[PDB]
Amino acid sequence: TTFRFCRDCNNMLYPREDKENNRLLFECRTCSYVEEAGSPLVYRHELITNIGETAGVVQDIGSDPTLPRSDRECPKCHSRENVFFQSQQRRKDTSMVLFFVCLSCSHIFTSDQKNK
Amino acid sequence: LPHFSKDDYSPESKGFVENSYLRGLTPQEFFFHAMGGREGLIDTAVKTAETGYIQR
Amino acid sequence: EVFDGNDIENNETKVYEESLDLDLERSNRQVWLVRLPMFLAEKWRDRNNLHGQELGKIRINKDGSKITLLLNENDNDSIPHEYDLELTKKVVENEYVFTEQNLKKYQ
Amino acid sequence: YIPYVKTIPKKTAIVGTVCHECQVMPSMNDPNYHKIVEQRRNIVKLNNKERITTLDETVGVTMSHTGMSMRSDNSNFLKVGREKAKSNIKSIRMPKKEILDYLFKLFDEYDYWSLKGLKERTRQPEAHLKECLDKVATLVKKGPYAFKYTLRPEYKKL
Amino acid sequence: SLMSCISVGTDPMPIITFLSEWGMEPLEDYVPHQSPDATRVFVNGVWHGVHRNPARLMETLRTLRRKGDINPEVSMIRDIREKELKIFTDAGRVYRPL
Amino acid sequence: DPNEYNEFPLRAIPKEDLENMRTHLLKFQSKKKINPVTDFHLPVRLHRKDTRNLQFQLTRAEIVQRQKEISEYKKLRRKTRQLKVLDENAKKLRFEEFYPWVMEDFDGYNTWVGSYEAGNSDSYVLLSVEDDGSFTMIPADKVYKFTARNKYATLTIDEAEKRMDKKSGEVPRWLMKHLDNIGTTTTRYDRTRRKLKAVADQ
Amino acid sequence: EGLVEYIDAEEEESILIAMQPEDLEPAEDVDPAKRIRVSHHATTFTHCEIHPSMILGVAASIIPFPDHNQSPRNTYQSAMGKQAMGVFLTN
Amino acid sequence: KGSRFISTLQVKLYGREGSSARTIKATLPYIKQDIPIVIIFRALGIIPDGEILEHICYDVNDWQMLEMLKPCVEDGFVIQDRETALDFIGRRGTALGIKKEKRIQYAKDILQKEFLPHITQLEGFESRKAFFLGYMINRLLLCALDRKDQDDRDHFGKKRLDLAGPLLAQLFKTLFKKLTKDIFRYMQRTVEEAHD
Ligand SMILES: [Zn+2]
Ligand SMILES: [Zn+2]
Repeated sequence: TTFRFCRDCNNMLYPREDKENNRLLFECRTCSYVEEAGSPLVYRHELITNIGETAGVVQDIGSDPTLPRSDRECPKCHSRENVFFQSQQRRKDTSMVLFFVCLSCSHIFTSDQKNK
Repeated sequence: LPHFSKDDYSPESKGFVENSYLRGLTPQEFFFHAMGGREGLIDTAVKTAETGYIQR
Repeated sequence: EVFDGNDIENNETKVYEESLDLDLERSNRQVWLVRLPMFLAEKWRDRNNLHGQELGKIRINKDGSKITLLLNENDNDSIPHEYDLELTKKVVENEYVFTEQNLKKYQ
Repeated sequence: YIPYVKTIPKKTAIVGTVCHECQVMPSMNDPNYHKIVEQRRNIVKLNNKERITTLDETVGVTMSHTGMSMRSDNSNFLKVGREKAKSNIKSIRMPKKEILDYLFKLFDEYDYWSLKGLKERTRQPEAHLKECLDKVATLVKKGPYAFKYTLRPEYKKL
Repeated sequence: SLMSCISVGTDPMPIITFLSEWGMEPLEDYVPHQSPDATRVFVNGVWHGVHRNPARLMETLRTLRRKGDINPEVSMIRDIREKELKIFTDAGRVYRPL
Repeated sequence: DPNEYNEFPLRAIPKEDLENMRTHLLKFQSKKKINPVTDFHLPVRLHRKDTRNLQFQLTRAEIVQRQKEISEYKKLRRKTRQLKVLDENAKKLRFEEFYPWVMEDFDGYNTWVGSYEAGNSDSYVLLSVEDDGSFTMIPADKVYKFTARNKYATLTIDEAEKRMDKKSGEVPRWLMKHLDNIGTTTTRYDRTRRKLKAVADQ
Repeated sequence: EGLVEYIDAEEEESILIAMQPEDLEPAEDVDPAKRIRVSHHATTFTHCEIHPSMILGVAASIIPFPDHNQSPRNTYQSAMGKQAMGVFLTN
Repeated sequence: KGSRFISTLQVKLYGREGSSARTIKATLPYIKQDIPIVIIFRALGIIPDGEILEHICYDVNDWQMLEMLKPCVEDGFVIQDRETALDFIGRRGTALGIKKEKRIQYAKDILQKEFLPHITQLEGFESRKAFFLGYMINRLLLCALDRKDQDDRDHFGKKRLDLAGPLLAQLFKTLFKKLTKDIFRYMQRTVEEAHD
């Protein structure tokens, strides 16, 4: 939804319905600082979520000795060495799909076949 | 166990003892069987008191 | 100097000979906020030392704004005399340097 | 508005502006950088606290000063009992007219006096001073100056 | 167990000072937006600040413990997933040698 | 060594000009640039004072206005007690920082309240650039966090509590816009502006 | 000398430990009487166990071949060894 | 290295998952009511909201946790000053012997000497305490978003064993506290009644 803040007192902005132009304006509730909203979306509430599956991936994820090793094909540099792990979200209904991270180019590629 | 890699779902990684008692247990299998026996002892200890309660 | 606030009786003119206004004419001076290791802070913050003597030279290489220190030998020999002044911000916002001075309660 | 905010005035002056967040790193190529590394290793090696001290002498020698002992205390610390018991008040029966004139003089000096202040002012025995008080004066019972002897209204005019 | 020992606990203050003298930025002047990859540094459960290059710090600390400059009972843990460097010093921790 | 740079020598400050003055560190907190030479209404006043019961204190412009107008108008003892142990330095800090640093401009447009920071105030030193490009070393002692106060017409607490009580309904989204349209509990700068324009019109 | 290291349960969370040096460390016909050894097919170990039998306590170290027993029997023997009879002290 | 007192700080997420008005309230010691978070961060000198959820959220792309902390900043919205927050948290102080103007100093004492006391006891350390509280809330919301599971209470690393050292330490601490109290009582008596 990409919350945006006031540039004066660093408070979050709030939408307004106005009959002057019927356009989406976001206002600061403290110092009356106003701008146009760049998107009609003002609220999103996602129930089933794929965000957090690739969470925790860093530049030195290959330095972890506890992560298992595999020999899958990395389709950006064609490397035969990588680490892998399951989806990092801890929902009871997430799958066993693996997220292979190549160590040569830090490319994250999965093993899901229906999505591919 | 810290002797396995992360996200290992192999039978030996999650408590399948393939050796018999005659051939002896690998230490991971030994610890897993100790966990199972500990569960059995705890269940016996709670079940005796609870069933005596129910019987009285 | 404990004193009553919001004095509209203009008693501050009689009991304080110095002006209460902040002095701003040194605000245009450029200051470098420098963080020191423990030994350098110990020799650069002791009150039994620092009698105004020079401590070193600052080499500012203009090729890539690389700033290095060339300390004098007046302090020690076991410590290094060349140091690298790393910068994480070339422009520091909303940060100034100010001093405090006690007022004159007499006359 | 309220004309009281408790402001402590002090002379203040801006003495410059900072534009560079500077930090000092020791140079790797300096020969004395290894002295700094060894110094930091000595810092993380040294201990700030020492061990306890074990008395290696005979235990009875240590216990001789303890509790049930010959060695009476020779310290003067907090000996308020001996230094407050050395002040003794001794006085005799001075004749009645002199002490009543003294009481009248003190009543003229200030009308209300307690027992202790009057006794330390006149240096007289408590029984005789009490007799000379209730002969010619009385103490307040329920007033704001209660438990203080004041002159009678009959003698107040003089 | 037979080989398990229990830490008696040492002072964490030398460790905190050592961290502060090796690029562990103090928590007072840390901004997450300008340092999004910074690894939080915990000493006995106290967040003391962040470090930009946690791997070099961890290998330095491990070499120091292995050479005995740090007390061997001091346990240092780098969890790479959420970028935390936890260092434990207090007593009561059961450890075993490996 | 060839001199392809500008090697300015570094000198220390004497110890004679360090006693009876303390060189602290200023630090504002705003996403925009704050500059007292431009953004502040001169004269600017900085003193350590009580911040208790703000929005009721008039700034120096209205103070000298009131001074001018009144110049025109006039012309059993408990014996022993426990004494808890406390270190001298922290006691001095607590008594000193019992009142915060508050710096304001003349009209009260920019009121900044200081907060003490002790995290790394001891490891910091100042290298002021001299008039000839040289550097003077000043050992900094304290660092103060300065925050602007009552810039967007902040309010009191009793109204906030009665809005947070559940006897009333949902709090409206644009309440202080309506209140500023009414004209109640404005900024200190606007409150000084109303009195200044009332006095100056006569 | 950095040859052995003290590891607690937090530090166990971020390391990989081998059972035996002669088995799991070097890069990889078998006796049918021996138990099946899995080599874990991965060589990124940071530590190795000193000896796996050292996971037992004092009482369980008395049991001969405790890996060939049902675990509750080992627990019973561990509890029973305190009731054994023998010399407890030489004095 | 202090009074060896144990203070429990609970950061609790009110409202169920099906509920939409999910606000976070923290259980401060010596305070009757559970204070919302934003009031506490403003009481720690972090007045503007942006730095508050900067202390909460370290990844600007993690929009979901920002969404679910939006009702918290909406709830702690009427308070926009540090001193107002200080009065608001000090008015439910469990003292009932403090006046109007001493509420601020009382709440400052509450937040300094026993709010996260394992970090520091001194003043001028509100920034690190605020960062740690933001870290606590970040862990709470990571568990609420199921990015991380709840903490295992049976994990042996999270456990300590009090041996003869620590046990005799706390016992001797209690006994020496009592002995110092007795010495002070004896001193007070021998001054007030003066029998040496
Ligand atoms: Zn605004
Ligand atoms: Zn690749």
